Amino acid sequence: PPPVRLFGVEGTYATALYQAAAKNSSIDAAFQSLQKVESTVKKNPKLGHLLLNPALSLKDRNSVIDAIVETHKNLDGYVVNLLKVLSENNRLGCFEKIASDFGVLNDAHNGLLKGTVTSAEPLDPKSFKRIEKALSASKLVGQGKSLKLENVVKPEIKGGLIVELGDKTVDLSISTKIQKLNKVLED
Amino acid sequence: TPITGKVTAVIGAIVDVHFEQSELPAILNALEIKTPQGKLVLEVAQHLGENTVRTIAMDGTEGLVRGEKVLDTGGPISVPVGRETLGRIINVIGEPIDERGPIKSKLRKPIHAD
Amino acid sequence: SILEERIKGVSDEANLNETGRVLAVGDGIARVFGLNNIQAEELVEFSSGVKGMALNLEPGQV
Repeated sequence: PPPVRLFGVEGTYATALYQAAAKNSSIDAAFQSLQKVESTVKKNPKLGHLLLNPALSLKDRNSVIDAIVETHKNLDGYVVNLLKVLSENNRLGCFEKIASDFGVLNDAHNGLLKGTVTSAEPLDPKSFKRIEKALSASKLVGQGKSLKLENVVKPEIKGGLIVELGDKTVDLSISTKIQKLNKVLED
Repeated sequence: TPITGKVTAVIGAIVDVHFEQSELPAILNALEIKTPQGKLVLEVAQHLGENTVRTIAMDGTEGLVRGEKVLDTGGPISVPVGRETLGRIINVIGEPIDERGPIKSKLRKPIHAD
Repeated sequence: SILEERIKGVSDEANLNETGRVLAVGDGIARVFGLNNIQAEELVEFSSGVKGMALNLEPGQV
C-alpha cells in the first residue's frame, strides 16, 4: 500500500492509482503523460474551462474522454482507465486535484520533499543554495528524501521570509516580528 | 417507446430507473416494468437527473432484480370506465377483484387529473 | 489539433448566460444549470411555459 497517506480527499483516487501503477511501475510515465495531455487539454479553451464546469452529462463526458484519448495514447493505461472512471464518476474538475496528489505520491515514492522559501522578494542565488544546504545539513531533510526548494515571492508578506518544509517552519519575517511589536505598543 | 431503462435501485416501493436515452418520461408519467409479477405500474415523481428518475411504485415491490428493463407507458395511467364500473370492485390497476372480468371501456381517464 | 477540433465538436455550445438548462425537477421545484446573469427574485419562464420565481442562486445552479 502507499508509503504515505494524504488522507484521501480525492487522494483516495491517487492512492489507488499509486499502488496499481506502482506495481505496474509506470508512475513516472503516467505522471508526465498526464501532465502533458493536461497541458494541451487545458489549452483547449472549451473543455479546459468547461472541463472544470459540470455542464457535461454522463454521456457527454464519455465523449469528452474519447477526445482526450485522441490527444495522446499510452503512458500507463491505468490512468487511461482512470479517465473513463473519472468521467463516469462525473468528476473532471478535481482531475487536476488528483494530478497534483499523484505527483506528490509519485515523488514520495522517489523520496523527494518539496520545500518553499516564501519571501517578499526574489532572493540571492547564494541565499537559495545556503538554505538548500542548511536544510540538508539539518536532519529535517533526511537522506533519500530529496529537496526541491522553491523560493516564492509573495507581496502579502512584507519583508523577510519563512522557510517551510517538514510541516515545520521557521518564520523569520519582518511582517510577523512587526505584528508582535505593534501589538505590545498598542497594549 | 425508445424510452427504456433498467432499474438502478429498489429502495422500498420507490424504485429508481435509469433510462438509457435522453428522451425521458415527465412527472406523473407512467412506466410499466415487465417482471414475472406481470407488469408493475409505477409513476415517475422526481427526475433525479442524468436520465435517472425516482418513481413511486403503485404496484407492490419485492423479488425485483436490479437492472430490470423498463418501458415508458406515459402520463397518468388511464383506467377503463363506464357505467360498467358500477357493480365492480376494482384494484388499483382497475381490474375487477370481484372478478366479473374486465370493465367495458367507454372513456378511459388518467388517474391524475386537474 | 485533432484533439482540439474534436473538443470543439463535442462541446455543448450554449452560452448559458441569461438562460440555462434544467437538470432537476420534481415537486414544483427545480434546479437549473446556467442563468449566470440572473436577477434575484426574478421570474423565470420555463420553456414548458411554467413560470417560477428564483429564491436560491447557488454557484452555477439556480
